[PDB]
Amino acid sequence: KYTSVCVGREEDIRKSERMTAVVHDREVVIFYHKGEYHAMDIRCYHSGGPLHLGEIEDFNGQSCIVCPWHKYKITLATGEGLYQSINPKPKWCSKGVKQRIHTVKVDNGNIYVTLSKEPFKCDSDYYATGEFKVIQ
Ligand code: FES
Repeated sequence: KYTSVCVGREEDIRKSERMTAVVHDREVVIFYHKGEYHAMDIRCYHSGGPLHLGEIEDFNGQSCIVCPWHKYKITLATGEGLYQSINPKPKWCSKGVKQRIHTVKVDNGNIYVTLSKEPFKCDSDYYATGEFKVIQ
């Protein structure tokens, strides 16, 4: 189950700058930002919050989705949890890929999503499949 699902129209996403889709039983959010498309698992790796309801902002020169529940910052391009480490000048830090990023292509003004296999495991996978509870 790893080839293109057409998730909709280029025109339909440019307006709102985000849309959700179900791709081979995996629910994803697609963001269109600064002329680029980014797809990831819809439920936040931290506790399962609705990333499609978060705000997009730049931190350390990287575009991030901010989960609306506990304001975790996830890079659009790599699914990295980002934070500043402060010693009571703040420095930006990562814990690697937390949020599974899928592949997006446009062709003929259609948005196509392909589920990713890389990396082998993401913290968001727990909230992406089967039996779970979500915590706010
Ligand atoms: S569930 Fe997203 S930051 Fe806690």
